[PDB]
Amino acid sequence: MVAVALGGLASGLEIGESITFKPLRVSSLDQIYESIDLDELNENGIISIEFVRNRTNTF
Amino acid sequence: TRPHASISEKVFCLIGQAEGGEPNTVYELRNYSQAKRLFRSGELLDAIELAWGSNPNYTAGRILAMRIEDAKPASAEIGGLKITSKIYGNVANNIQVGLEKNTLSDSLRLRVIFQDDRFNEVYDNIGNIFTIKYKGEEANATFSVEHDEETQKASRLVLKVGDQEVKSYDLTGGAYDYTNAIITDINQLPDFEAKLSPFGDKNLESSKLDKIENANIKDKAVYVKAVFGDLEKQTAYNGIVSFEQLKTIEPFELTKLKGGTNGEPPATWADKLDKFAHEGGYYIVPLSSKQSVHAEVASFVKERSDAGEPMRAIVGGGFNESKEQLFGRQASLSNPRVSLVANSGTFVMDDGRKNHVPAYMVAVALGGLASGLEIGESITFKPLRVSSLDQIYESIDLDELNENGIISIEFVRNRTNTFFRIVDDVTTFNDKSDPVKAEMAVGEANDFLVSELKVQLEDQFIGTRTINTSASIIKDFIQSYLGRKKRDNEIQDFPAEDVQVIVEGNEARISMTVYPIRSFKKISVSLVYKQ
Amino acid sequence: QSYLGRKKRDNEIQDFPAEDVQVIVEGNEARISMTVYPIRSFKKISVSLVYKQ
Amino acid sequence: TRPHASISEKVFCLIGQAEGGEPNTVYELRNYSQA
Amino acid sequence: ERSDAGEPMRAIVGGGFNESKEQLFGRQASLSNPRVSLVANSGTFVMDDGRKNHVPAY
Repeated sequence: MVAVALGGLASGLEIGESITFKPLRVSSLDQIYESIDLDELNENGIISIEFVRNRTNTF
Repeated sequence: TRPHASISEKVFCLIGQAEGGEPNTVYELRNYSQAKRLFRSGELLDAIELAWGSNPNYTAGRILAMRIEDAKPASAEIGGLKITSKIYGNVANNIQVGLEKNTLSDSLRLRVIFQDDRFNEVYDNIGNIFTIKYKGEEANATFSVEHDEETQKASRLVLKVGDQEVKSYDLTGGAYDYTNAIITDINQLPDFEAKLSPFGDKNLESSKLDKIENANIKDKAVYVKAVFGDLEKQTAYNGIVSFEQLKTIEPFELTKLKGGTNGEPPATWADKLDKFAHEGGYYIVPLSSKQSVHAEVASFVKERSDAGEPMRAIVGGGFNESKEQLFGRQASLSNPRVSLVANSGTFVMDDGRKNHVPAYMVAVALGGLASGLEIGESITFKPLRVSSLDQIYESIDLDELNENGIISIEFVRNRTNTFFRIVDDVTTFNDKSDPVKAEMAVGEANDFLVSELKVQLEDQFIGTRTINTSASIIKDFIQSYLGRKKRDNEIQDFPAEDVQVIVEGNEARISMTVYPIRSFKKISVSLVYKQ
Repeated sequence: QSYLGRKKRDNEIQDFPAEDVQVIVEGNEARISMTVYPIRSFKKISVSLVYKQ
Repeated sequence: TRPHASISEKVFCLIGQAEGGEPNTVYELRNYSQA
Repeated sequence: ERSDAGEPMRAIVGGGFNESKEQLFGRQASLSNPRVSLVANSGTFVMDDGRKNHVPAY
């Protein structure tokens, strides 16, 4: 269903506009992965999601 | 009378031996009434109120706390019910629960007792959902309720005059999901009547009715009971205790719950301390004592910062630990993002009791103060509001501690007043040549500024619109950002002309200079008398 | 070349060689080869912040 | 996290006793971090 | 019927004299549709008649 959400986002983007760094609007992610883990996933061609807590906001 | 009247961005973390509430789960705190509701006793309850009572002016913001224990709830299996306490720990054993029968109403009665809270409640008229009565002139009339023997859910309610069924209410599912439809339809029959129980809108799901057969109606208003569903209705969202049905429910004597446990002291902290890895706290102080805690916390903080999450820890060694011990702890703790507090003392507290306070709890107080300061504002010379300090140290001793990177507290008796002020915010990192590492406030400002610059660069450029975003544009964006920060006085000054960007392919390598806010620390006066 | 010019005007492509399109036709068949430069995305930045004074 | 953010025409020659890098090969320099 | 016909209307009702909760619940169950408000209490009105009226919940 996260892949469903990603497909709903990508279909809404402009043609040729990337989902790269776009917001996902997921509530909480059962995430094991940190920076090196994200590198391992992405280098293998596996899309990964990163939680970012900004100074005053979360996305 | 339902409508009535009755009568800081730097989030801070605490972890240690709390003696109340479910452990292994992070709690977000805003007021100590919430703390007493959950953390009944132990060092965490003191630590929270100390953080919010840290300073006359400053205070900690929302606190993230976890009880680190292997506690479990007291529980009992008796009658047809399994009884579990909501409280976690040894205290849960004091809870006593018992079922009785109210003979006047042919219904169950429940009582729960917990003397520590002075909590004592009775629940009454349990069961007795609705009555059925009959008025036809035939000799007799009866009803029956039957279950599905596998799920024990009610499947039919049947009304029988004499030997034969007049009508049956199919409770497996449909128009009769709720009992009120059954009441209305029984009332629709000319020869039958039904009336809801006067004791509240019981209004139970009809699948939770109980097995009854051949109850004679003509001379009696006979109650359908449905005791377990009424128990759930009256107690599911209430009380200290919860119930689960294994069997038949029957009265049992008032019984203590058993098995309430706190668990052993934990041998390791990583698998529980790592739960803070996304809670968003900046400062953390462990209430526990052992050096293994300091090592694991330092490793955790270092991993988080290497993962891009800024964190810093404040620590303090025991009671009256001389300089020789403190130096060994410092040598075992010399990485940055850990601050060592030398002193221990006493806190006047709202408990009335004068607490005897270890240096760990002094470090708690210092973390509560620092989280309340402005971003980049130093704890240097700020009041601590400690009552009395078990202090060996004088001026040269303070120099020895501070030069070693060990935070020290000095008692100062002014001409007419007394206060305790902390001399400096030096971190445990020894080498003073780089104040980002040596000094905590500079590091905090660096972490926040860097994180903001990271985010703004992400939004502006790692949106990946084009490679044509040449180096000069990146230079302009940098200079505008530093200009804004100078306008905000978040930085003292930056070279306008000495920012350079080189871009090749998808990569831009950037170098910049910033002048940090230069603090002013020392004064010496040579007073001379003449004439 | 007119099609690629239109697409450059629409910014659907970054650029194409104007002079390096070739066509060979024989009978009913035309074999065509062309080059197009895709939109080059920009992905990484590294900052070396230095404090002084 | 591979895509991420982390934190004059008169060309001039120098030759002499440097104490680093492979010798006997010319290097073209642009910034002293490279040096 | 009026509201289904597009005309907004609401009624206010109140049961008798000193009707206990058991009676009122039965009246409520017989009157549970919206646009009807049930008043529980009855009392007395000082009035310009001079007579103290004994006042039903109606």
